[PDB]
Amino acid sequence: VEKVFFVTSPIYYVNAAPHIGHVYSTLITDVIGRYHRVKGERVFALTGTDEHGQKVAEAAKQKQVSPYDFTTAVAGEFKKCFEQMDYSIDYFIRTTNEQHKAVVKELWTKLEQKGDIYLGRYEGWYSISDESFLTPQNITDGVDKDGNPCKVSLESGHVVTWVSEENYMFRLSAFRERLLEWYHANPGCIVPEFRRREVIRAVEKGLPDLSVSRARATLHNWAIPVPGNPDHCVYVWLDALTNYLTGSRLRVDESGKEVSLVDDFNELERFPADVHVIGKDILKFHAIYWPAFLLSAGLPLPKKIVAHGWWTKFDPVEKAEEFGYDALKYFLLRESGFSDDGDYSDKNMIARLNGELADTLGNLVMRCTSAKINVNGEWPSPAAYTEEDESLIQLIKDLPGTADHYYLIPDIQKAIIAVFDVLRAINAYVTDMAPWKLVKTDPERLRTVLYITLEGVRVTTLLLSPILPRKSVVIFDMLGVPEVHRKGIENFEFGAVPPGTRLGPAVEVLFSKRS
Ligand code: MET
Repeated sequence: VEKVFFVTSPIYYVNAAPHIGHVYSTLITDVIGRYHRVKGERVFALTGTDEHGQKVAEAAKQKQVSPYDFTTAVAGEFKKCFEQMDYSIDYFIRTTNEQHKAVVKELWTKLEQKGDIYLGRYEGWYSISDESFLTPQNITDGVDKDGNPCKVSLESGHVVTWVSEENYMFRLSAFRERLLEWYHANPGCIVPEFRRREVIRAVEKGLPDLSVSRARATLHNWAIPVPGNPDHCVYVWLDALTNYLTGSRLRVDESGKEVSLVDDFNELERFPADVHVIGKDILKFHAIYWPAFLLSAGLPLPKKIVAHGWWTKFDPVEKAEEFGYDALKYFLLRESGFSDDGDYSDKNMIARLNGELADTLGNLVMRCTSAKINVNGEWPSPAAYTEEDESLIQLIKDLPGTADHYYLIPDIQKAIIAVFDVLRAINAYVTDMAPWKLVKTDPERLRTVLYITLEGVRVTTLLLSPILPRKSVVIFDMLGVPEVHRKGIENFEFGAVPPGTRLGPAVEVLFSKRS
């Protein structure tokens, strides 16, 4: 199928202000989106806020404001944050939106008509902070915000409470075999692989039915009513997960306001998601519940769920103002793969800013554009190639395919490492050929050295443009790369910018080192 590449972040609870967690998740969503745009594909990237439920209403009660005022305010803080971080998200969704609620009711009704929702009881533990049902084996002893003796979640260490309610139940138990078929048939559907193994183990152990409504009193009436039963409200997670479906059905104008909700998801060619970006703490909701609902409704399943090492639930805008926006994005994407084992100190931030961005990339951009070395201020025409020239060229030609596979996994840290390996190689080659000497001794040779250098800088910069969107534009301007050559798989190929291309005007640092 030729469809719109549909990439999502989770929608974030509005009990608290935006923070690094949310910023991180949306950054990954943004980068994936950007990579596919650079590739030349149609892209719809989605982010947003999760505004209903017990947790949000209780956060609004603490602040002595109405849930409507509170959620609207906090949503605005998330919107301002994501504008400031310089993302390129196509739409920001809110679960308070009327069109979203329509879709929730449609979906609810569909599940009901298939006999997959019945009236039942849930008697068990529940974390209000995670909005998660827990069995007794996922709880242990602990303390609260004061220090009294209570029970807590093994998942998250938040306080749990016993709940005994008549609830609408979804027949999740009936989807165990079909979920297991899905996991085995599509062995890259959950990334990384060890989290895929976690999910499969859990589903193999057995699946209880899932409570999908709560009594309206318990939610402080801050929730979507169940169709044809106003004493019950729809479970915040069914309401939340459905944002992806809603998003896939909203037509959106040139300034990002929703204007129309289509009946059939196929009209916009977005659903199902190609990638759901999530934190590790919401894996079960996305890999177990969400597909079970979709199977029940006869809707298509997402292709990939990528679960990163961070939790979903250190001020980024402050650090971006201190070290640069692109540099901060580079650091977060480079420093952490799929575990929490990463060093986010100012020491390490500066180490990578100076080491990799300034000395490796920045230096190299200045070398191939400086008037000392590139005297004609143009892309020269190469002479014949030595075997050492060819070895570097081979690396540059192989890089797009290698990075493409990493971005598609998706493993953004590995994509960056691949590019920088080539950058290190190019630097080694330059040091070796010493082109500063060649301006005097051997002009014919310098043409070849300089051309290869420029073209390596271009190709690496193209593949880095989803990570450093602003700086990539600065680099391409210095190199004098025409706009048409700054995207499209065509321009991943070696030799795309012809010799004779004039460099851009000089002024002037790309990344400046710090103490
Ligand atoms: C369907 S994604 C919902 C994520 C949840 N609101 C959270 O903050 O973790």
